[PDB]
Amino acid sequence: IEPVFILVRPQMGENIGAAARAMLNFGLGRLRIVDPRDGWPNPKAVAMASGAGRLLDHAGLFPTVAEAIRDCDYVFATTARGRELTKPVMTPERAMAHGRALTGEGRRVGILFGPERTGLENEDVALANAIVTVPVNPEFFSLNLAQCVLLLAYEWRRQ
Amino acid sequence: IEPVFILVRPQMGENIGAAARAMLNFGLGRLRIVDPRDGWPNPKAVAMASGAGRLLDHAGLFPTVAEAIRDCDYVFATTARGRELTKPVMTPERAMAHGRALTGEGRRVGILFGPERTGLENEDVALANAIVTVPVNPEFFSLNLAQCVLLLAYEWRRQ
Ligand SMILES: [Cl-]
Ligand SMILES: [Cl-]
Repeated sequence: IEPVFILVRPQMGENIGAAARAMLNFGLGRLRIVDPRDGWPNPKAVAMASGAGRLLDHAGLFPTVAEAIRDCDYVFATTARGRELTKPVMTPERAMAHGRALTGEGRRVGILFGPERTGLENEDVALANAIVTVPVNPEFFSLNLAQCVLLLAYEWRRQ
Repeated sequence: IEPVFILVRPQMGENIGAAARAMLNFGLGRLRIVDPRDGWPNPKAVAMASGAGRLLDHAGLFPTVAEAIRDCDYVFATTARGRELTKPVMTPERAMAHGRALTGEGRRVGILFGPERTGLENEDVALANAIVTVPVNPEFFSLNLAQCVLLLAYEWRRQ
C-alpha cells in the first residue's frame, strides 16, 4: 500500500530524523535503514525526529541494499542528474504516478536515497528498476537528504 | 515573469540562506525580505546561501508587508492549515497554476512566507489575495521555512 523509503548508508542521525519528519508530514511511515555510518538505534536521529520517532522504532535495519529490496517488486533510485546506467529515468511526478499504479495492483514499491554528501553509487543504482531525477537548475543543485525525501513524499500525496 | 518570494520577519539568517538555496535549485531568483529580526545584510545568511548568495545581494529590503507587495498584482500567503479569513484557499498545485496564468498575462505575483516558528499572522494574510496550504497530515506538521519555499518553487517549475 505505502512505498518504502530506503536510506542507503546515511551518515548523520540528524539527517535520518529530518527524513522521518518529512515523510510523516505527508502521512508516510515506512522507512528502512541500510548500513548506517553511526550504527543504530541512534539517539541523535530520535532527537531530531521528535514527534516522528515511531518511524524510527519501526524502521527495518539492513546490511546491504540487496537485502533491503528483496521483498520489493519495483525499486526507484533517486539521483541528482539523469545518469546513463541502462535504467529508465523519470521525473518525480511520472515516477510516483507509476508507483501508485504498481501499489494499486498490489505490488511493493521501494525508493532508494543516498547519503547526503555523495548520493547513491552507480552500483547501488544498478540494483534498482528506474532512476528518479528532480528537474533541477543545471548550474545549481542543493537538495539535501530530507528535501529529497520531502519532494518524493509530497509527490506521492499529491496524486 | 518570475514570482517574487517574500520572507516576512524571518528570524535566523541561516533560514534565509537555506530559503535562497531552495529557490535557486529550481532556477528562481526573486527574493524580498521584510522587517528581519537580525537586520541586513546578514553574514550568517550569506554563509548558509553559499552559491546562492546573489539572491541575497539582489533581495529588496522592506519595512512592512504592505510595502513589499505594493507592486504585485496578486499575492499568495502560505499557511500550515486552511484558515477562514475571507480568502480563497488553494493547494500549491492549484495556486502555482493560477500564478503561472497570471504571470503569462504580464501580471506580477508575490508569495508570502512567515517566520519559521509562528507562520504568518492573520493581519499579514489579510493583505494577500489567496491562501496556499500544503495538504498535510492533520496530526503532524513539520515544514520549516526552506521546505515551504522548496515546495512552492518545485510546484512552480513542474508546470
Ligand atoms: Cl546522510
Ligand atoms: Cl525564520
